[PDB]
Amino acid sequence: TYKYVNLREPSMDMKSVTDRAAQTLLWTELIRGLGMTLSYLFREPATINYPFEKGPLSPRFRGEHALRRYPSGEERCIACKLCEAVCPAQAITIEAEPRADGSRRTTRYDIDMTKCIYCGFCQEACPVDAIVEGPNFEFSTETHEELLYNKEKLLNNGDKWEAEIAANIQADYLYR
Amino acid sequence: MFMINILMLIIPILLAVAFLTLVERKVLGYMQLRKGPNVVGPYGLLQPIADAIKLFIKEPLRPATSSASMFILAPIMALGLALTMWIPLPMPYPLINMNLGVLFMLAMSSLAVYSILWSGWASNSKYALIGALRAVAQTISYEVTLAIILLSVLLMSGSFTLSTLITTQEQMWLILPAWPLAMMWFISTLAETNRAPFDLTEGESAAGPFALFFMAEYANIIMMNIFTAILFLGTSHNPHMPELYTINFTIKSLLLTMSFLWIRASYPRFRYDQLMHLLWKNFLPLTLALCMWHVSLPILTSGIPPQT
Amino acid sequence: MNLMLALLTNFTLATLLVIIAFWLPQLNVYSARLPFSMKFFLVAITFLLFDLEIALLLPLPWASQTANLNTMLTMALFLIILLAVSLAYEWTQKGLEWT
Amino acid sequence: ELLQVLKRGLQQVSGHGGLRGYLRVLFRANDVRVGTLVGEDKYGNKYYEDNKQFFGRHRWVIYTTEMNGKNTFWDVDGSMVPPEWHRWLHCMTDDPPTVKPPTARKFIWTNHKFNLSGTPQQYVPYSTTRKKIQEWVPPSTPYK
Amino acid sequence: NLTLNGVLRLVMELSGEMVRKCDPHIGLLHRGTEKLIEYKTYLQALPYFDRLDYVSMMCNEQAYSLAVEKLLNIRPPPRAQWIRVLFGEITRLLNHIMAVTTHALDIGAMTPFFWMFEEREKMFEFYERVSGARMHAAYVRPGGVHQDLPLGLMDDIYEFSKNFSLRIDELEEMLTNNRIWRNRTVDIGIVTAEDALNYGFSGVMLRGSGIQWDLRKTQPYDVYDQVEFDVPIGSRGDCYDRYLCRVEEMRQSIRIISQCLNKMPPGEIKVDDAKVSPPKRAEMKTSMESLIHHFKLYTEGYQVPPGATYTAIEAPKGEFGVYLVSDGSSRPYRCKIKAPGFAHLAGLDKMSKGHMLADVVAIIGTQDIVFGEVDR
Amino acid sequence: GEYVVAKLDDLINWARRSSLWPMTFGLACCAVEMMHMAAPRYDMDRFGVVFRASPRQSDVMIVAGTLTNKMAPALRKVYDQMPEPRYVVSMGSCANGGGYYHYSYSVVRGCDRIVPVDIYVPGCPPTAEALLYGILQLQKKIKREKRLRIWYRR
Amino acid sequence: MWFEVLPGIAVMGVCLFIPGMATARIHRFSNGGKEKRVAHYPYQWYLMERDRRVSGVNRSYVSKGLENI
Ligand SMILES: CCCCCCCCCCCCCCCCCC(=O)OC[C@H](COP(=O)(O)OCCN)OC(=O)CCCCCCCCCCCCCCCCC
Ligand SMILES: CCCCCCCCCCCCO[C@@H]1O[C@H](CO)[C@@H](O[C@H]2O[C@H](CO)[C@@H](O)[C@H](O)[C@H]2O)[C@H](O)[C@H]1O
Ligand SMILES: N=C(N)NC(=N)NCCc1ccc(I)c(Cl)c1
Ligand code: SF4
Ligand code: SF4
Ligand code: SF4
Repeated sequence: TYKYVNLREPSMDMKSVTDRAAQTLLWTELIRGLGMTLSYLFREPATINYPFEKGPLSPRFRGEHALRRYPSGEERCIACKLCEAVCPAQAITIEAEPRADGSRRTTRYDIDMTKCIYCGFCQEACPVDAIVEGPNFEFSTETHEELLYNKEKLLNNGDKWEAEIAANIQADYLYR
Repeated sequence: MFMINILMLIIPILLAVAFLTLVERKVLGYMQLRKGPNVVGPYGLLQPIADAIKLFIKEPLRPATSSASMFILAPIMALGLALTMWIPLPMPYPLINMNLGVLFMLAMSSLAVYSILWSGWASNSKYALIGALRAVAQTISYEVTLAIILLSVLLMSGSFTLSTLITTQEQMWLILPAWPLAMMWFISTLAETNRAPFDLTEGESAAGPFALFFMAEYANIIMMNIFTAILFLGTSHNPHMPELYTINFTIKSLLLTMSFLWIRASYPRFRYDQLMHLLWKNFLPLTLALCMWHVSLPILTSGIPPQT
Repeated sequence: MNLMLALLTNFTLATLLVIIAFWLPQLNVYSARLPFSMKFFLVAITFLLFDLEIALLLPLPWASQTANLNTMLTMALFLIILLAVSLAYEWTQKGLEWT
Repeated sequence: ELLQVLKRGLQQVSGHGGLRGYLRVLFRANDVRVGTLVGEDKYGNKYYEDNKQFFGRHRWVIYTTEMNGKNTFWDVDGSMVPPEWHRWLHCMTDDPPTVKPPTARKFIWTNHKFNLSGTPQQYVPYSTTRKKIQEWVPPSTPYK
Repeated sequence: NLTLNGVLRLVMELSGEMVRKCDPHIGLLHRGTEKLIEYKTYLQALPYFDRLDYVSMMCNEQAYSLAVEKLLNIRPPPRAQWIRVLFGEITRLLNHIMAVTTHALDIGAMTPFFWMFEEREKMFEFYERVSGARMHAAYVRPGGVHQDLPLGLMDDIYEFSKNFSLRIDELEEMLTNNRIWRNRTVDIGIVTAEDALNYGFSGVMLRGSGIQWDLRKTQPYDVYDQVEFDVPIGSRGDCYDRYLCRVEEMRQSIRIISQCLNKMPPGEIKVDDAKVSPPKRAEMKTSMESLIHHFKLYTEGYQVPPGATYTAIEAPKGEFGVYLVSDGSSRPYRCKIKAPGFAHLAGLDKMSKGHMLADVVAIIGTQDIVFGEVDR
Repeated sequence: GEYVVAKLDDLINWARRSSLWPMTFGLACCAVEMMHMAAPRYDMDRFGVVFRASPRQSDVMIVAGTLTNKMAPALRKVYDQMPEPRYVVSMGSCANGGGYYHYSYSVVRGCDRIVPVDIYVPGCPPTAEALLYGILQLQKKIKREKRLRIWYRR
Repeated sequence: MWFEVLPGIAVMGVCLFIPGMATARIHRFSNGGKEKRVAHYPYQWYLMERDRRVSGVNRSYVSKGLENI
């Protein structure tokens, strides 16, 4: 099924020809355009008062990464390297060894935040909810080096943001 | 005393231009469902001061010019001529009462194109000289209808004295007998000042020098709209309460100036050849026919105005 | 004197603003034929010739005071018609085209 | 109706505690609306709501004038909002931490920090692994 | 003849005002996407498609997903298909808003851009709510979609849809009958029906010239055969008719979105085949088979039977397709991306003959060129 | 005397951060989100950040998208024509460090190989709000500048 | 809201009101509280120069009535 957008024959009766002449000389359709912009002048603007007001977001939002813990404080990450394998940008670098107590843990967990595409595949791939993309999006820096996160930085992000991260996971895990 | 009077005209013009930039940004903002400047000072009231200071401490990075003399000359001519356009304006009394004030403004406005031409020479760039010549062609073309339209209106007024336009409109605005002329006049002023939808210099295409060209151009915008108000929306003058004239006259000028912003927000831009056709093939034929009509009309109605 | 004072002030102030614009503490220690259409030349010449006819028309507000109104109106309309005729000539001769 | 509009304007001066408090929020936040106080965090940020405003303007924060020893009277920052209120302010949830407080953990930061880029507390990356290859150390005594 | 000299480098020959030759120099956004994809698993390569026509993100995702599903010999579940058509048409609204209003803004009409980008912002919220990203959602995947719609999303899509046609009307009030807009677009860039076909045009570049062709009708995919809508057809093959077709396509997109909301079925959102689509997280953490399959899908990825396919959809800018070659492993052997703008921009020189410099801006606008897909 | 120099720094710093006129290289995806920063919801113009400025009246270059080797010389030329003071904001992973095309033969691995960078906005793309946060962070950086204080102490 | 555009409009309006107000009041100050005489034609200039002589103080705006007859 199709329709024509612009297949119409103007009427040539004198009343219609004069209607088009008045439009040409009196600029009526240009005046009509002025009315539309005028009506906007008196509409409430859509602007919000950032940073005192924030654009709405959902619990699924993919922001700054963080490494999480169990309630006891033990790290959730077990150095399985599934995040590193799936990472589309190879932004994750991991090294691991047995911890002093024999636990399977990482000794390096880096995310190059300037390679990362913030795709969330790492947190999908993680079997223990260790690596997540948190809700923070306000972490711009003055130097490139500050965006090369190591494990200490990522653990600190998890301790900094866990209160919000846990609630967001609580609201969305039944969709996963 | 006269020196005080000159300064009480020059300085308020520069401040009016500075805050026109704020008003344009905020008026355009609200027609675009946004706010425009509202952080730098309350309701953006310090935004023009911030812009002015910023522009004047910016690096005056000019690449080598063809000629230093014309590089300085172009903005001096632009700003000097712009301030000169204001001295015969009756508001209700003029700084200088000229018997031929209307002819004086036409003469001074015809020199404004030199600043454009000299900028092209001083740019030391082939491509910038072509843009300057395209701008000159647009300007002089629309000078033709502005002159003829003004002549037609003066045939109902009787003289080149600007203050006589006040007397002519004591009973009635000239927009009523001359709304066909006012229409073409108003569009011609937009094309004359390179205002949208005629802002082809910007479409086709620093520091203090840039700020000075900008100030001169925005002073011309306000002045053209003051002249439109005087020419077509005559304010009644009470000699014992001149401030009443000034209040009403100013309001009309602000609304006319704000309509320039309104029109900018509403329309796309003309193609260069299409605005040349708008004048040579549309405005000029009507302007010539209406000039003939307005020569004949006072005679056939026995409505010739007094010569003084 | 008043007008000369006005003109001097306007252009003197313009000169001052332009020079202070060019000067400020920066705190730093370290002839031929343009490839341009003949049409644009023809716009300028056309403007010039029309501008000369507008000069002849400017006296019209004063001329309307004459007692020889019959002659005045005939010559006023004559000048405008011939101005219209030259516009018609340019138009038909493709002189107002850009292609 | 114009008169009613003006009285609403005047009620904003009183709703903000007088002329000085009205001017403080006008110059600090460029906004003089009066909303319902939803709560306050330990850093002094105040959180407001007005559900008659359109979505996005119905919740806002008036930042504290001092946080972690930093004068923030004029220098406010979106990173100053602690995570518990971050969820509410961005409309990731409906109810504030005063109504549904976050689950407490011993390792969670008790003191929120804002963006520290450009200060002596900025993050500096480094390798977290130990040296891999151990060099042979020659004997201290002579014997050639 | 004076010679002048995403981002584009146009080398033009002008005789006065007339364009005598137009030689686009592209590659300023060439990022070797097709080579990069050869080092990725099929899932790992999906986010590259968001970044091609980066205004029509989930339509690129759909094209890639359909191609992989074809080689896999599987099909996504019906609810995933309805979501994919729903967000395909929302994406067409996102593209057409960008195409029309930036086309308008480029020639001086700057105000519609601001009104309609508040609408774009609200549609960015729909992407963020299903996927957590405002743009590069990576939401549509081989096998279906990543996650089910959150509760309350469809209600908000209804609220947005209920008011949108009025926004289109306000746009038309500003442009459709404006004599300046018509002067800039009518009889500009006329392309004949036979030239459009031989030059490899697609989409509105074809329909503007009267050719009755739309892949959603002639070669339907997902559940497009189950929704009703009209194909706008031009009569003059110029910029103004292509502008009208795009505006009318936005109206038909709202028409399709209305049916998708009402006809959304229940059920799962990705194919119930854990050798292709990963199991649910709860299953991954309880069932041995599910954990194995989760482990292998997120490391090696699924293997795709050897073969080649050219698969195309009706993307907002025209026919968008992939020639995808599988060698039997879990990484594609070759992925050629057919961008509709590649052929369209190749015809700028033909379209701009006999026009003036300022018309070249209009013709580039009517083609709808994003250099992410042109350069890849 | 040092009191005078401190207040002139405040004045010129206030003027420069209150009137930031950006030039955007809309190279790719990230250009879309800067358009949304100009759009009504965030309205960058309300901060004094004009929507579009010519390179020669610009104060800050925003590199919004992937910088290829073919484009890198053109970007450097535009930076070299910016009047001073001038700042560079790198927006998005591609401009920050190459991002998803980091290992490509045709991509510059971060625009900081070509120009100096003042602010790095992370994200692929950063949200319009994240970009606005970076712009406001650049304003605070300008507020810290002490050009006259240091000049007076040479 | 749109009425936040008014403060900038008010400032510009005040700026454009000063020239007309200043000129009118400076004229009254300089012409004995009256309108400045307009002399566009030689006849009006001749009377203005005659007024200067009659005034007795060399100011054309100082008027002499029947008291001087
Ligand atoms: C008793 C008998 C008495 C005898 C005298 C009778 C005289 C009355 C009859 C004469 C009426 C004529 C009206 C004169 C106005 C000029 C008309 C005109 O020129 O319109 C044509 C022009 C081009 O029109 P176009 O569609 O391109 O086609 C024509 C060429 N093919 O169209 C244009 O000019 C378009 C302009 C484009 C710019 C648009 C921006 C302005 C829009 C808002 C303007 C609002 C009006 C301002 C009012 C003045 C304010 C002071
Ligand atoms: C409207 C009245 C305003 C009155 C305000 C008076 C304040 C006077 C103090 C001016 C301080 C200017 O500060 C200085 O400005 C110039 C503008 O090019 C900048 O630029 C200058 O330094 C840079 C290097 O640093 C050079 O490459 C450049 O060629 C030079 O112009 C400086 O980087 C900035 O430090
Ligand atoms: N054109 C606008 N309306 N503003 C704008 N976007 N740029 C111009 C801003 C400007 C220029 C010169 C001066 I002096 C001042 Cl005070 C302000
Ligand atoms: S978000 Fe995507 S690109 Fe970034 S680290 Fe995780 S998997 Fe890699
Ligand atoms: S973060 Fe998760 S997926 Fe990555 S290595 Fe640790 S446990 Fe494995
Ligand atoms: S950083 Fe992300 S959104 Fe920006 S250009 Fe690169 S791929 Fe596109």
